[PDB]
Amino acid sequence: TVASISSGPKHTQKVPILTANETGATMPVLPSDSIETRTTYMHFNGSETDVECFLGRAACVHVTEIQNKDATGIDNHREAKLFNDWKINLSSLVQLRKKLELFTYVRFDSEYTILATASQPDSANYSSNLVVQAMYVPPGAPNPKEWDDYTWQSASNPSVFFKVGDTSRFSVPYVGLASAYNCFYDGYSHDDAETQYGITVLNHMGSMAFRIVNEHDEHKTLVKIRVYHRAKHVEAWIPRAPRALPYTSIGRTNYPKNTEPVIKKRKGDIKSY
Amino acid sequence: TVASISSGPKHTQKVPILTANETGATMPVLPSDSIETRTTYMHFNGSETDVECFLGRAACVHVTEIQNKDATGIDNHREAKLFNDWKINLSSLVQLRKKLELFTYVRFDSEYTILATASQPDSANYSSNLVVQAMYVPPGAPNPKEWDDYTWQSASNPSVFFKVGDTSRFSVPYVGLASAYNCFYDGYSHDDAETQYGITVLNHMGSMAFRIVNEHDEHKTLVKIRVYHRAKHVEAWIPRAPRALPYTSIGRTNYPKNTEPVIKKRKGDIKSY
Amino acid sequence: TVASISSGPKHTQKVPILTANETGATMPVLPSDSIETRTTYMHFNGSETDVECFLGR
Amino acid sequence: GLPTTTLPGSGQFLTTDDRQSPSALPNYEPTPRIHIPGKVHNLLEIIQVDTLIPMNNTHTKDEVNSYLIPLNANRQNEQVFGTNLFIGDGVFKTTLLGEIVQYYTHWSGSLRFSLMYTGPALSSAKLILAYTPPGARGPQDRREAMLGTHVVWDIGLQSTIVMTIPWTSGVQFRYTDPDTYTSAGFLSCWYQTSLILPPETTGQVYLLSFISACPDFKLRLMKDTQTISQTVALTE
Amino acid sequence: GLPTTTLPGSGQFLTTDDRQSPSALPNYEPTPRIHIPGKVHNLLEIIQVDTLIPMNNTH
Amino acid sequence: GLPTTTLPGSGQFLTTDDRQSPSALPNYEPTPRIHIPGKVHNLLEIIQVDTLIPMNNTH
Amino acid sequence: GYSDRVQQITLGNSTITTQEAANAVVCYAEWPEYLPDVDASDVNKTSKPDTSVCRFYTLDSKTWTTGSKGWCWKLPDALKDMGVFGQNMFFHSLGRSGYTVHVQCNATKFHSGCLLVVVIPEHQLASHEGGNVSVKYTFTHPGERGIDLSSANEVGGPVKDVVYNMNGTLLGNLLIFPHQFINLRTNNTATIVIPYINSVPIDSMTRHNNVSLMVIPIAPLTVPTGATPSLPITVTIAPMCTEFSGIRSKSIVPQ
Amino acid sequence: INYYKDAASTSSAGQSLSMDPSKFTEPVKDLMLKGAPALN
Amino acid sequence: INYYKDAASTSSAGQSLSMDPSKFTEPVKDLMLKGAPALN
Amino acid sequence: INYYKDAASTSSAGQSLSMDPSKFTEPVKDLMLKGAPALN
Ligand SMILES: Cc1cc(CCCCCOc2c(Cl)cc(C3=NCCO3)cc2Cl)on1
Ligand SMILES: Cc1cc(CCCCCOc2c(Cl)cc(C3=NCCO3)cc2Cl)on1
Repeated sequence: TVASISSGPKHTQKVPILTANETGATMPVLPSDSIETRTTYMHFNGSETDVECFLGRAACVHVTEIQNKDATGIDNHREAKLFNDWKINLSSLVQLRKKLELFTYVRFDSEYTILATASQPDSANYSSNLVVQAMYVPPGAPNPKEWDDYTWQSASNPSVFFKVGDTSRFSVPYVGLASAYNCFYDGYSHDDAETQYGITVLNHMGSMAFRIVNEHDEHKTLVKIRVYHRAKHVEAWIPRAPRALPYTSIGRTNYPKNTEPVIKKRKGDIKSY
Repeated sequence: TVASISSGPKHTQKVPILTANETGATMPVLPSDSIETRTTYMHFNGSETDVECFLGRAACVHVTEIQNKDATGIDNHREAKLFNDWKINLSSLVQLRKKLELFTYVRFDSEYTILATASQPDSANYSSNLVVQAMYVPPGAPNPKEWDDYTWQSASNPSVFFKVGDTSRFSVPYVGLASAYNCFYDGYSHDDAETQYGITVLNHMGSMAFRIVNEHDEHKTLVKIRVYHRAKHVEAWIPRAPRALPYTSIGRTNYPKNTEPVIKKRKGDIKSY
Repeated sequence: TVASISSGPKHTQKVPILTANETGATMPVLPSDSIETRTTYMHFNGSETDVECFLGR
Repeated sequence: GLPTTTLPGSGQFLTTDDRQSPSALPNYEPTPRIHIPGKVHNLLEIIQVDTLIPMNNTHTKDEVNSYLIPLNANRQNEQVFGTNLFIGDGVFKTTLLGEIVQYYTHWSGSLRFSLMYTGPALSSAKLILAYTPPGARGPQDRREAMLGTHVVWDIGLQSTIVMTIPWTSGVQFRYTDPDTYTSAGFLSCWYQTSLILPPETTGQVYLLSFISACPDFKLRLMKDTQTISQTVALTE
Repeated sequence: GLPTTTLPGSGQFLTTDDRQSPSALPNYEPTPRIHIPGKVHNLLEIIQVDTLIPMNNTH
Repeated sequence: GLPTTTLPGSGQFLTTDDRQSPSALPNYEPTPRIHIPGKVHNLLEIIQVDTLIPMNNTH
Repeated sequence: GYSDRVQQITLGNSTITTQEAANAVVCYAEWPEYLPDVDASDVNKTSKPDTSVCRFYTLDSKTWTTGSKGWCWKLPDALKDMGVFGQNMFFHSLGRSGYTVHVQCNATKFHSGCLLVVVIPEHQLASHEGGNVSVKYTFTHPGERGIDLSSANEVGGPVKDVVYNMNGTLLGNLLIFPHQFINLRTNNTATIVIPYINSVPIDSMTRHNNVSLMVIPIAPLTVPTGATPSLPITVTIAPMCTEFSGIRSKSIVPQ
Repeated sequence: INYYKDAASTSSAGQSLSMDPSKFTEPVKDLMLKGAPALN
Repeated sequence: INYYKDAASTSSAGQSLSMDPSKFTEPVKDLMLKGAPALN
Repeated sequence: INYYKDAASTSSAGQSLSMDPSKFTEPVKDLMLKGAPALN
């Protein structure tokens, strides 16, 4: 492939460099339309800018935490982090968010990796070996109330059991309702006068729930869960302007008030170098 | 495959929507018999509603517990949970039970996964590493009396040895006496006037027995066993009405007295939306 | 493989059920030598009684 | 010795994975299968059989009576019953259809709603059933109702009428647990002319109503049902 | 039983590796794709559209 | 190095499984078999020989 | 001029005519047939009394009144005493059978009411006590009398609550079982042909009933003005393709 | 590839792709045609 | 070699090697030739 | 596939499928036919 062809002096009536940008086109002008060039080859394919590659590496999408401790006398397991949940969403963390929001609709399978590490902030004789249980409560499913409920039975709910310190991994098809995931949605659930606005109304795919299978030892053990997400088989439509201001909420476009100028002011003139 | 064909106005003597339900049939009426439709395709196969898929994921069927402790002076190992047993049955937990009872007779191979985690509720210097031994005492076999009996020799009894925190897995053919497992049985063992009633008399396939191989350390260690069961190679006959009331017993159909209305009462009229 | 063949009434001079055990043999008598039977198949091979299986765990 | 590397996920137990395992009972021979009528292969086979809907939900303890929709002689213009179409909740919820839908997260497809009339043979009636697609309110009078999917039913020799709720939707799947964006409409029924009883006859007559799914139907993404739970393991 | 040896790196999680995984939802059927104008395949496709430069940065 | 994943059950010992193992005595030559009357192949062969029943159990 | 409506069933030495039928149901779309060899296990030749057992027995009549809750019969129990069918039953170790069930209820064009006639394979009943109380033998072997769902709880008997099918499932879903309605305005009989359904090729006829036939009023009976407020319901049932095997001494069963 | 000798040890079965609701939805003895009168 | 049955479980996709910026860079209704005048 | 060199290291043997009880059930010198008299 040639990156530049050889081109010499020109004295024409045919001027490729004068255009009318009002038309909305970006005319494909090249170095050889306005200087004299020599042949050179590309030596490159643009492999690593493919959208599959761009969205295809694992990104941290969520960090939660649960603890193993005596539940005796706990009136609210959920509240004691005897077990937590993550109401599946990819808008939490902004690193992967900005990347995704470069497009309007996106379609992909997900591969999740879940790393779990334990901490024992206060005096323990040892490090126990705990087994985590991650179960996906599809919307319209009995939500775990306790840490050893009947829900954890998950007889129809896909669940994975792995050891703390270890990692769990699996992949999920694209479980979108539509033909693709809406990165943006300028509409509402229904024609109400108070109903929410955005995608937060469209992206209601239940939540994930973690818990430690093991009973309690004499000390307490903090287990912190990190969920990583990798898109595989990516398809993206309609590019948009990149995010400039900071994010404030999962699912709304809102930016913070009295934010700071995002364009760097010159130290000098327009004329400055 | 078409999900709907195109159909237009009708003014006939041939009315597919008038039927006689007294006959016991559900006549196969479609949208296109009563409105004007356009062609649309199915795009779907009904893969995930196959009975193999429906009964084919692991469900928790049993949680038991045994402990490792000094048996010195224990007059009844079984009673000290020096070792326990599970009198194999799939009616214990109701999550997988309701699913199975959607059919009358069911035939399948079983794949068991056994997760074992340890707990040390009171002061230990460390976490020991225990090895569990799960042996299936077929009915008419010497039942373990102690925790280091001659029975544990299991020279003809299939047994598996795995580490606590780890998982054990294997699969078993369908060991039913008949051509299929009876989900229901409206009969008795014999023509007696006091003999039990149900399947609890039909499903007598012995019990499973767990124990910790390791001797006792200075502290005590609680090991809690969870048995998961996955049906593979499923065959199901005669669908029945789903279970509406709560369950009270393994193997009988009995529901609790002064149960609550299972049909949600309207907040409003018959006419209400 | 048939487990039992069909067999009907008998009024013979040929009695397979009378033997002399003093000989040391176990004569291969079947249900169909003394009652009327219907055909049935074995559906079974005797796999799990092979000595390799019996001593092999 | 062949060199290997283990990946993330090694040793995990995923209740939904499907792999081979050693048989604990090597060489065992299962009982022969004999023939049994009734084999089921897909849950899609059974949700096409219709079952009764406790439409008359207005009672206070479960009773045979909540299956009966009453009809009054001589009323004109008025409304017989109304319900939204959240097949995973409300009237639908205990029906076989409702009961299976609840094992899945998403559904799509047409529904078949039929009414069988049980009044004396010498009576007569004309009813209108109307399906209102998502976007409008439950109709408030027949005029409103008759502008959407509807069937004038003439009660005759042929005892049942089968109304289809054709799949009307932007999004190709709806959630089985009630959700707004994903909502499916309303179903109402009104007198078209009115029920008329013969002489020597009196009182209320009832309609029985059934629901089953058209062959159109799709259910996906299995999950656990809110319809069953427990607090301690059961014993014998 | 086939003899194996595990190499350095076993058990690591590299966010950039690309391998197979079990599907949590065996047999599930995704929604059909419909046509949508605008598909992007390479970031190289979009950086050829011109956009305005805040050249007058002096504010 | 070929990528692998280990499944649930790894490391378990099931007394009924049937796999290959290294021989501790590589290259050893067993004694030749000679003929011996009486070989049994199936327990089904022997349960067809009749034996006496202590029917008069009353002692 | 054949209508779905008129029918004749002749079986043995007995015939039934209905002039107001609503087709007939054949459970699971299969018609009763004898036991094939490929499915056989017991080596005994079986006995097929044919026409002496495969005829129509009419059980004693019931009375539908405005307060009726429904009735339940078990098979082969209901026939335990009918002619030679019953003798064969007590005298062989094993037996097998399919049936034609014909439920009859006629009224006039001024009555209203609708019965559900359903056959439930393996209908294991529940104890009204809850817990794991069993249902004694006698209680699940009512004989030709059947069980009257509007009778009182008894001790050791089953629960008789209709909206729960006597087992923890809702009346509304019984429609998944082969069934037919009798709607006075349409119908006057219900006919169901039952093939033999079991997990074994042949079984005991006394320790296990393999179907319960259930007749349940759903739309209450409403008679014309100053009519007597009740109608009789009659059940006639015929064993079909019956086979008995393992003859001997004659079973003795509780009570 | 099966690594094991017994059939019980193989993975899940593969979709019936059988599907025939008529034993449940139309178990009537005389065939009913949609469009023709239910009761003649 | 796929070891798994479902398509979601396969590794990353492979390069589009599609690449056609004209839907974005030249969505004009009447075709513009470089070198010819923009507005005639 | 055997991974090992020695025969002892291979898995269990496979069913004789030999089966001949006559060495045990009928070791008589002169052949006895069922149905013919035992002692002539
Ligand atoms: C846009 C966009 C895309 C997504 C991803 C939605 C996630 C779908 C559900 O994914 C899971 C499934 Cl199918 C299973 C499990 C799981 N099974 C066993 C343990 O976890 C977890 C998740 Cl997040 O969210 N917003
Ligand atoms: C219905 C129905 C089906 C079942 C399942 C019965 C289980 C049969 C026996 O299964 C086992 C076998 Cl064959 C072996 C082992 C075992 N071998 C080594 C460790 O455990 C465990 C079980 Cl549950 O119960 N009710």
